[PDB]
Amino acid sequence: QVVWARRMDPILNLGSSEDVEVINGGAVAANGWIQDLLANSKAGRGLKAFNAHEVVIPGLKWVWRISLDRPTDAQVGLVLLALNKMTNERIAGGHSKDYGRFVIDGVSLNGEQVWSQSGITGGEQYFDAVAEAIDGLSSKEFEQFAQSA
Amino acid sequence: MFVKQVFFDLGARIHADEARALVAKLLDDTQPGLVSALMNYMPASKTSKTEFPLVQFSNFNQGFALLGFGEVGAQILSDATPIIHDAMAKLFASRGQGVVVQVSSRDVPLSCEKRPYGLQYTVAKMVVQKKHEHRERLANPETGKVFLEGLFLRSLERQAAAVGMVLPRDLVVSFKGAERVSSVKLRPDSTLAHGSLRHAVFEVNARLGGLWSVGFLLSKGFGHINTDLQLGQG
RNA sequence: GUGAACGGUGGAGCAACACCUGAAGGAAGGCUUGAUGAGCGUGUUCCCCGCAUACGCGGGG
Repeated sequence: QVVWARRMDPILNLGSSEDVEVINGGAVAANGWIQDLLANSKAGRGLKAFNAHEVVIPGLKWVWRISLDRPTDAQVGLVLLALNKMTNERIAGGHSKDYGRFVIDGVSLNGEQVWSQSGITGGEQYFDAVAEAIDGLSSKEFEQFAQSA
Repeated sequence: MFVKQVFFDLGARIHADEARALVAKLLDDTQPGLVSALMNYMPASKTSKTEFPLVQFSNFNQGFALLGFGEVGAQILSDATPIIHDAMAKLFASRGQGVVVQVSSRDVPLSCEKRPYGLQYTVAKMVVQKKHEHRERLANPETGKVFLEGLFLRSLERQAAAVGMVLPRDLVVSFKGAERVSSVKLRPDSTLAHGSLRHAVFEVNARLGGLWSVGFLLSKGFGHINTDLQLGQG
């Protein structure tokens, strides 16, 4: 669906002078801004533009493939720990519009289903391996990975 | 071509002729070319032009509106809108707590096409009386119907020739009915008045696609309405 | 009647073998489709502009 979003000019919708008493100067600064907007409109970018953005419709089922090139089980456990609390994050999206929200309907580990409503059930050796690898995870490997010769 | 329509929101409604007199009184001390532009005066004297005036006042629910016809009227309104808005801002910031003046602007194109079926148009607060001969025409409906026919057709032709676009000359108009008859006074507390028609309905085979002004006292804010709202009314 | 006259540069031969364009990398941060144009006051002869050339027509407020 093409979803249309428009930005309103704020001081085009004041109405009363009680809303402008927080603006320094008062009505005079808003009137000068209105004069500048008029000089822009007769002829520097303005505000309250109208735009559209195509989005994928919600409620449909997707598919994701995460392949591994001969992994250690700590790495598989790292990917499954990402998949366990994946629901807190967003896929791409417009952050303001709360786009990219999703639930995981399933996780197939080499063809077998390991996902339930309470996260990932199964693949226990990957979780013990990543629990062993998270312990003792120091900065020293990151330092001499990022160090440039 | 195209016309321009600029609305000034003040928070309180002031009439079109009263706003005309107000911007005549307020901008008079300074900038004489600009008021000579907006009240369509002669370049040398204070007398207004006898031709079609390009910029005319209109009706706004929260203030007053200005209409600039053609490129010249649009340019005049474009150079005059910030000065008018600043004058209103200083005038209503001098007294009271002070209000904020809102603006709006529209560029409505003009178009006309001839169709082989009648079309309905209602005009509110149109002035048709100027002389004693028109009053003698108004007493008898048979000689007054043709007068309204010629007045509507000549107003349409004058506006089409003033804006700079060609109008087909085979248009057959008709005048069906009237709701009220009232009077219009150019200056308050004056004995002289002009007869005016309230909620006239007219029927013309052609269609119109913008603001069209008919009748006399067009500048004062009389006898104009948008045909774009009235075609497909709602 | 050219110190002329006459006289084959010929036969055969593989540019071919092997070689990862590849590693890493967020299209995003913000943004009311909501209005705007729809209805609301004046009660009788006062200036000025053209066609005429005044018998009158159009027309500015």
